[PDB]
Amino acid sequence: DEAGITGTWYNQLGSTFIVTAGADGALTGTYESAVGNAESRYVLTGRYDSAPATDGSGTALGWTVAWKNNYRNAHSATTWSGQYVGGAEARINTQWLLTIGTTEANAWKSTLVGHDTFTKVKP
Amino acid sequence: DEAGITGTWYNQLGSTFIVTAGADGALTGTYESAVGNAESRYVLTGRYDSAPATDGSGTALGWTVAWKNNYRNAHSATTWSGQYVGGAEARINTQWLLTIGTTEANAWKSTLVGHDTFTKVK
Amino acid sequence: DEAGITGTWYNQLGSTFIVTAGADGALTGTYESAVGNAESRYVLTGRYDSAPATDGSGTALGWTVAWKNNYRNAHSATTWSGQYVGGAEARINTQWLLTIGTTEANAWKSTLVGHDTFTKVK
Amino acid sequence: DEAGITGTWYNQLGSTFIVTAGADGALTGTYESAVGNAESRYVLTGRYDSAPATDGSGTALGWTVAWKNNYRNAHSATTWSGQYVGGAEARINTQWLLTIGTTEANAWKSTLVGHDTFTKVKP
Repeated sequence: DEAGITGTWYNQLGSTFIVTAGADGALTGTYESAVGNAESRYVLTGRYDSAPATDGSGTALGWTVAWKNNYRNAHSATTWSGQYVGGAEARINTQWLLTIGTTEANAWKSTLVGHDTFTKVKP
Repeated sequence: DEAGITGTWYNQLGSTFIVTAGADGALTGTYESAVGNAESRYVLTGRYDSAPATDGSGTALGWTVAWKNNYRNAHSATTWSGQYVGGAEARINTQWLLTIGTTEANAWKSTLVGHDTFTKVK
Repeated sequence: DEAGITGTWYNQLGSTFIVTAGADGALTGTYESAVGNAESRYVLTGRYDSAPATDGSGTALGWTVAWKNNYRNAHSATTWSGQYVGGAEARINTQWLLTIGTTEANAWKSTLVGHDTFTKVK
Repeated sequence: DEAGITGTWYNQLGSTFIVTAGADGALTGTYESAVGNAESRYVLTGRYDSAPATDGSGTALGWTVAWKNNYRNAHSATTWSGQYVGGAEARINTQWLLTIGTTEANAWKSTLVGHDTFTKVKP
């Protein structure tokens, strides 16, 4: 699913995820958030299962964005963990954790959790 | 804190995280898991904030391991999201998500959540 | 929102959530899951914000089911944390944590995470 | 485990959880948070597995606090999901979700995630 995963994806917020899957399990590309303390594109890197099960299971993957580029530094990072489901209406279904750099005193409110669904159609 | 993050880290479960932090915000390295359908080292990649706040805040970072190597394939991937906190007893405090490739029917039970704390001494 | 929350709700999986919101902030009722190791209705209890904000914000709430009843015991419990959003197509949008009783050795794989959206129809 | 769970628990933050485990699987009591937009005690309700496994497994449980009492209203709720481990140093190991009421546009940033360990002794 290297070619299936490679492409331009959008989530339900209208964020843009441009990714290349390599033969070796690498994900590389750019992420542009339509919300939050974010402007323009950010580097992403991650991993996917390059030899997945043949039983109709999805392809396990994940990636990270640290929210620093030449325009903005939000002192935060998001990881997405999910699976690619090919076929009719290909979608990447994810859960994510967004951690913000905090003091020790504030560490209890440092991490947001959510869920993003990506498809190749911009909504 | 490129130097602060670069090196060898251990979690509460006896897993080993070996990481280099690049100047550009890259993380790259290897993870060895002491539990689950894992054996030997796995490639990790991630990102960190290479210019953090200067108010005592931690440094945000994250990484991914897909649980495939030359020996095993667990058809799953973990992401760690967290922050590095420097000082005499340096720590990386994380939460993680572990997704297993599932059918659409079983997707509701595809993702585990937990927390790992990494220190520079076991 | 006592009135808007009280009633029968359905999620995307086919599960049924039957709840009463008290004036005091209580949620009480029964949950019927369409998946997993579950049969018939389970007791649920939770709390909601009985005096929400009036700026168009949702109403925070949460509840717990322990997966024991007179048919099954799956030795597990789920909590849903979310918000009620009123209007034409009312919705309760939630994330959930499902913990299974484990030995200390298996506690890293004790907790699933997911998300459920509940509507008044389906 | 009714006797084991019933009582006062303290987390790493110094918050105080006072709970009664009913014979039927009910949890009722009060929560006082040492952090956040919290003052004094708040009602909690939850459930636990009242017929657990006898293989050395923990006892699954969960509870909810809505952060409104007579004194304050933070327009939020937390749920804790976890398990009770009995013994001389008994523990409740939890993960929690804290949801704040938001507009639909800000719903992506409505939910914090964390972990609390509760013991019988002040930390």
